[PDB]
Amino acid sequence: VELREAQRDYLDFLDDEEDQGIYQSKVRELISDNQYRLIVNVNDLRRKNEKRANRLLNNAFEELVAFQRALKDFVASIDATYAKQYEEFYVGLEGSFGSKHVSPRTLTSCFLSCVVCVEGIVTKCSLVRPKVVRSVHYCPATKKTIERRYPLETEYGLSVYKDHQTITIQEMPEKAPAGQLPRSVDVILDDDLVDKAKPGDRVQVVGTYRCLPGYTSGTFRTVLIACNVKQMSIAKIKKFSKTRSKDIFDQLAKSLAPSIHGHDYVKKAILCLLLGGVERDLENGSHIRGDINILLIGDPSVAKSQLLRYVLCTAPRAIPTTGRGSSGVGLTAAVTTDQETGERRLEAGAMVLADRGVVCIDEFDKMSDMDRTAIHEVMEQGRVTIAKAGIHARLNARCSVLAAANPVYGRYDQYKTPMENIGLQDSLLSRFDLLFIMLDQMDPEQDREISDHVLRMHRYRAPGEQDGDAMPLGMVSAAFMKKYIHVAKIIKPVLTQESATYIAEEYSRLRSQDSMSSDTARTSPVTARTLETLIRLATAHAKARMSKTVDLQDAEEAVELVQYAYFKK
Amino acid sequence: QLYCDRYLCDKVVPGNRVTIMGIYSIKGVGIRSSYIRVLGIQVDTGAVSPQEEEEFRRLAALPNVYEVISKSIAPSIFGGTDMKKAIACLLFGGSRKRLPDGLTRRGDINLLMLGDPGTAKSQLLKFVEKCSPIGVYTSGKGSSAAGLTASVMRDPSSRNFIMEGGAMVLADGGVVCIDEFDKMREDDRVAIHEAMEQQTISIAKAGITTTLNSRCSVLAAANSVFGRWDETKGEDNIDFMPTILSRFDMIFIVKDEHNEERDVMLAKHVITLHVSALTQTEIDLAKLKKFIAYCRVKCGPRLSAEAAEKLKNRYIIMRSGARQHERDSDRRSSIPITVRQLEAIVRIAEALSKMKLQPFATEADVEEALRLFQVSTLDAA
Amino acid sequence: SDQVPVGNIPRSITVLVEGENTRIAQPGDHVSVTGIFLPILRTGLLSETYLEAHRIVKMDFYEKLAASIAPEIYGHEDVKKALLLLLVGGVDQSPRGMKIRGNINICLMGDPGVAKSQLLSYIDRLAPRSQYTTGRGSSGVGLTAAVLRTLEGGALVLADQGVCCIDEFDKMAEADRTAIHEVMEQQTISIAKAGILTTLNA
DNA sequence: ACACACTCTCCAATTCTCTAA
DNA sequence: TTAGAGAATTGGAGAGTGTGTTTTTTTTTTTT
Ligand SMILES: Nc1ncnc2c1ncn2[C@@H]1O[C@H](COP(=O)(O)OP(=O)(O)NP(=O)(O)O)[C@@H](O)[C@H]1O
Ligand SMILES: Nc1ncnc2c1ncn2[C@@H]1O[C@H](COP(=O)(O)OP(=O)(O)NP(=O)(O)O)[C@@H](O)[C@H]1O
Ligand SMILES: [Mg+2]
Ligand SMILES: [Mg+2]
Repeated sequence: VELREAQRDYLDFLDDEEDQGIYQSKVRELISDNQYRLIVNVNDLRRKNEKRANRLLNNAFEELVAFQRALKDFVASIDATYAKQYEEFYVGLEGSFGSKHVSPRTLTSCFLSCVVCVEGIVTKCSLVRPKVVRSVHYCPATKKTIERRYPLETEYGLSVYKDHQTITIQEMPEKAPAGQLPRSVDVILDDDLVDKAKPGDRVQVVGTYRCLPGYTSGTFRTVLIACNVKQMSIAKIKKFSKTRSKDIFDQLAKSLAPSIHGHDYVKKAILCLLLGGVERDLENGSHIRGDINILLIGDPSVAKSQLLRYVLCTAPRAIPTTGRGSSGVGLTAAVTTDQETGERRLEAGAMVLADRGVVCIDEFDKMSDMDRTAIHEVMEQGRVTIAKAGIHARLNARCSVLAAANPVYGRYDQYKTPMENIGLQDSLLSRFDLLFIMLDQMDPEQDREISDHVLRMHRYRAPGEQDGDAMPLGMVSAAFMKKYIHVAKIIKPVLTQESATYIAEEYSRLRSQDSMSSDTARTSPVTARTLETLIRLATAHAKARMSKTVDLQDAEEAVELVQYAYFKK
Repeated sequence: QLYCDRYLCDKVVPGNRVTIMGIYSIKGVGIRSSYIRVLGIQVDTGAVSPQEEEEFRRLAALPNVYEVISKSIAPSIFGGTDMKKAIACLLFGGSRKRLPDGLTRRGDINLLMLGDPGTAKSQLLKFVEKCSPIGVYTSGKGSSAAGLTASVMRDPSSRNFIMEGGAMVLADGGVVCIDEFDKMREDDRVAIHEAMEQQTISIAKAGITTTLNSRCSVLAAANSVFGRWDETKGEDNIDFMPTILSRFDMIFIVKDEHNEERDVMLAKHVITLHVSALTQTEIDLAKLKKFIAYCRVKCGPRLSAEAAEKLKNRYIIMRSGARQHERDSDRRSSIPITVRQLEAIVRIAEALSKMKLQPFATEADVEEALRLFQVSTLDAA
Repeated sequence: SDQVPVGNIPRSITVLVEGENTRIAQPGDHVSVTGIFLPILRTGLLSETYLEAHRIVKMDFYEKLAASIAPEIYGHEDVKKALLLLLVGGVDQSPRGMKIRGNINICLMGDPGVAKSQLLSYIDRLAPRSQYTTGRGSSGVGLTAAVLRTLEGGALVLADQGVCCIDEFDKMAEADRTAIHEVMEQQTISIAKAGILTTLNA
C-alpha cells in the first residue's frame, strides 16, 4: 500500500515554506482567486525527488490521484472552510517531458497509461453540455433523502453537474511523410477546460492516453483525456520610436521581405495593410470601414506569388486561398452533421476564420463569378448573411483581402488601355483600395543587379549545417518587426485641422485634374472612396510613428502613394 | 482481405507489389466471408548494406560516369543522346533550399517534348516511369482537374466529408508523366499552376480548409497544332499560353529527318532488335534505381563563386538577344526568357554535380548545363 | 451578433412558455427572460437543457417636409418631393373591380459611385415600416419567402404595410424579375412548402 | 424500460364414492 | 328417497424466463 507514502511525499513537496515557499505562495493565490486547479512544473518535482518524478510520467493515473489528495489536504490545512466549497481539486503539468513529447502520427499503442504531450492544429469542436456526477432526491412528507454517484423526487439544487466537450487535433501538414495525408486524434475537455481552443488554433495538449470499451470485438477506440491545454502564436520600442532621426516608416518598408528585390511602393502599401486604419461610428447608426484591400496584376515571373507567401508568414491570423481550388460554400460556411450529438449545425469557412485578420487570394482571375458574388458582401460590409440548417444569421467576417491575378492574353499588351488588359468587372474593381500593375521590363542595367542578387541567394548555407548536406523531406530583424507592429496596432491616432484641410484642398485639386484627364490615362474614377482611402493611409502612417495626431507628413505620404498608383503609365 | 499485426504495421502502402505469406480462413443462410492472417511480408520492389555503399562510391569515383548513365537510359531506342542526357538530369534533380527569411526554392526540374509523330516520345515516358524510384503515368485526354490534384467527397460510411489524393499527391517526391499533354482542356491545365511552382496544393471546400504537399517533377509530350511541325507557319505550331510555357525548365522540339545513312542504320537496328528477342535469352535498371535513391538522399551541392560569376555574365547576353528578337519582329514570342530560366540552369548544374557526389559545382558543370539549355529552349525560341 | 467573440458562430436556447405568459413574444423581437434552467427527461449521462420562463419583458407644411428629407445632400429639390409623395401614397379607387391602385413606385438610375446611396439609406432610415435588399442574390434569404428544417422571411414579405427598396436592380435574375412582376400586378406571392401551393401577402 | 412467446407451477373446482338425515 | 362428507382427478390463475428494439462535390449527355 505504498501509495499512502506516495501521497505523503507529495504533501511534503507541496509544503515548501521551509525552502523559499514558491508553491505555498501559488496555492495562496489559487485560494484568493476562488479557483480549484493548480499547475505544477515537472522540473521542480524532478529536482526534489527523482524517483517520484520518473515514476509519475510512466504511471499517470495511480500517481496523479495521490497528488490530488495531497493538494486537497494541504488547502484544507490552510483553510477548511474554503476546502469545503468544492468537491475535489485538480492539478495540471508543465515543463519538459523528454521522451513523452509526441505527435498524432508517432503516438502508438505502447504509450497507453503514460503522461503524453501532443501538439498539432485544432480542426473541430462539439457543443458544451452538462454531465452528472452526483444525483439527489427528497421527500417533503417525511424529511427523507437519498443519493447516488457516477417515494422521493429529484433535487436539482442538491444534485451537481459538470461541463463536457470534445475536440480533434491534426498533425502539422508541413511535417507529413512523403505521399501521405495527415493523421489526427480526439481530445476530451472537461470542467474548467471547455472552449479554451477553437478551429485553426495551434495547441499543445498534456494528458493521459487511454482506451474506451466497445459480445465484444476485442477492439477499442483511443482518446486523450486532457490534463492541461496551451496555446502559441517595452524599453527597446520606446527608445527606438523616440529617436526621430529618420522617417521610421521608410526604414520598416525597405526592410520588408528581404529576399525580394525592387517594388518599393508595393512594399509600402503592404505595410499599410498590415498596420490597418481605424473604425469610426456615426450618431445615425452608420460606420466607416477600417480595413484595407489590395490587388496586384502583372506578367509571369515578377514575384507576385512570393509576396503573398511572405505576408502569410509574417502576420497574425492569416489564411491562404487559390481561385481554382475553392468554392463559395467553402469561403463562407457549410452545414455539418455532428456525430457526437447527432445534430445539424454550421461550420466556419475561410473568410469567417480570417475575422480580424488577413486573407490571401492567389490566382484571383480563375474564379467563377458565382464565388465573386459571395466575396462582394464580405468586402463591402464585413458581415456574411446565411439562411441554412434552421438558422438565419449575420456572421462576423471582418478581414483585409490581398489578391493577385494575371492579365488577359497572359502577357500584358502595351497597345491596349488598362481597362482592356484587366479582365475583371468595373463594379468589382471599385471595391479595392489600391490596384498595382507590374511588368517585366527587360533592361540589362536592371537585369545585372537582379541576376546578381538571385545568384547570391542560391549559394547560401545555414550555419548549423555542414559542407555537403541535403535536407530531409520531413536592416531590421524579423523579431523586432513583429513586436513593433504588434504594439503599433493599439495607438488609435486622430485627425488634425491642418491634415483635414490639406486632404480636402488636395482632393479638390485632384478632382479637377481628373476632370481634365481621360480614361486613356487612368485605371478608375476618383470619388468619395478616394477620400476614405486617403484618410485610412494617413491614419496608418501616423500609427507607424505612434504620433497621436495625424500630421501633414502622413497626409503628404498618403497622397503621393495614391497618386503613383492611379496616375502613372 | 488481409489482417496485419504488431511489427508488421505501416510497412506498406497502396499501389505496391508485394508477396504475402499467411493462414487462410473464414471470418441466403449459408454465406460467410473469408480473409488471410499475414505472417510475413516481402516487397517485390530497404537500407543499403556496406558493400552496396562501396559499389556506389566506386561508381561515383570513376571518371566518365556521365556517359555510362546516359547509355543506361532507354537503351533500345536509337539515337537521341542529348535527350537522354536531359532525362538523366531530371531524375537526379537539383537541391531544395530554405532561405533565412523563411521562403523556399523548389529544386526539382520540369521537361517538355514537342513535335512530329512516330519519333518515340511515348516510349521514353514509359521507360522513365519504371526507372524512377517513385513514378506515375497518366493521359491528358483521360483525366480531370479534381483527379490530378485532389478531391473532396462524402464518406461511404458515417455522413462526413473526407479528402482524397490525386496523381500529383501520390507521386510526391517522384516523377509524374503526362502523356497526350496537348489534349487537355484549358480549365484543367490551369489547375496545376500552384503544384508545378509552389509544390503545395491549397483546398477550401465543403467546410474544410487545408494545404497538402506535392514535391514532384513533370515530364510531358505533345504534337504541333498541325499534327506534325510545319516550318512554313512558324510560331503558330504552338498554342500553349505563356503562363505555362514559362514553368518548364527545358523545352525540346523533335523533327523527323529523311537522311539515307541514318535510315539504313535505324532500319538495321530495328530489325535486329526484333530478331534478337530469342537470341538474347553498363548499369542495369535495378542497379540504377538504387543508385539514384542513394545519391538523392545523401548529397546536396552549391555553386562555386566563379561559376556564379560566369553564369551571371551569360544571362545578360541571353536576355538582350531575346529582347532584340521581339523588338525586330512584328509579333511577341511564345517562349519567354525570365528569372525562371536563370534558376533552371542552376538546378541543372547542381544535378550534374550530384552524379559525382561532389559538394560544389564548377565552371565545367556550368558549361555543360548551359550547353543543354542552349540546345533545347533556344532552338524552341 | 455583436456579443459573439471574434471568429465564432452564434448559439441558441429553447424557452418553454406556459399559462398567462403565452402570446407575449414575437419572431425577430428583442426580449429579456427570467426563468429556471433545467435538464430534459429521457423518455448516456449527457443531457440537453432548456429555460423555464417565469416572466418575459420586451426591449408651409409641404416645403418644410420636403426640405426635411435628406438635408445632408445638396440640390435634388424635386426628387425629395417625389420621395415624400412615395411615402404619402395615393388612393385605391376600387370602382366595382375596375381597380386603380394608389401605391407610388419609382426607380433611380445612378452613375458609378454617385450620391444615391446616401438618399436611399436616408429614406430607409426615415420610413416607419420598410426593408432593404440587393439584386445580386447573396448567400442569405431571397426577395421572396423561403423554407427551413416552417416557412419564413423574404424582403417582399417583411415590408407589407410600407415600402421595400431594391439595390443594384440591374443584376437581378429572371426569378427576381418574375417575382417583382407578380408583386406589381397582384401584391402577393407564392412559395411551395412541400409541393402545396401556399400563398402569402406582399 | 417496455411488449410477445413460451414454459411451468400450485391451488382448488368437479366428480366418484361412502355415509346419515 | 334425498342430501352431506372424504378422497381422487383435473383446469386454469398466476408467476417466471428469454428475447427484441434537405445540402455538398463530381461525372456525363445535350441543350444553348
Ligand atoms: N525581384 C525578384 N527577387 C527575387 N526573386 C525574384 C524576383 N523576380 C522574380 N523572382 C523569381 O521569380 C520566381 C517566380 O515567382 P512568382 O511569384 O511565381 O512570379 P509571379 O509574378 O507570381 N509569376 P506567375 O505565378 O507565373 O504569375 C521565383 O522563384 C523568384 O525567385
Ligand atoms: N528510334 C527508335 N527506336 C525504336 N523504335 C522506334 C524509334 N522511333 C520510333 N520507334 C517506334 O515508333 C513506334 C511508335 O512509338 P511512339 O512512342 O508512340 O512514338 P511517338 O513519337 O510517341 N508517336 P506519336 O504517339 O504518334 O506521337 C513504336 O513502334 C516504336 O518502336
Ligand atoms: Mg507566382
Ligand atoms: Mg506516342
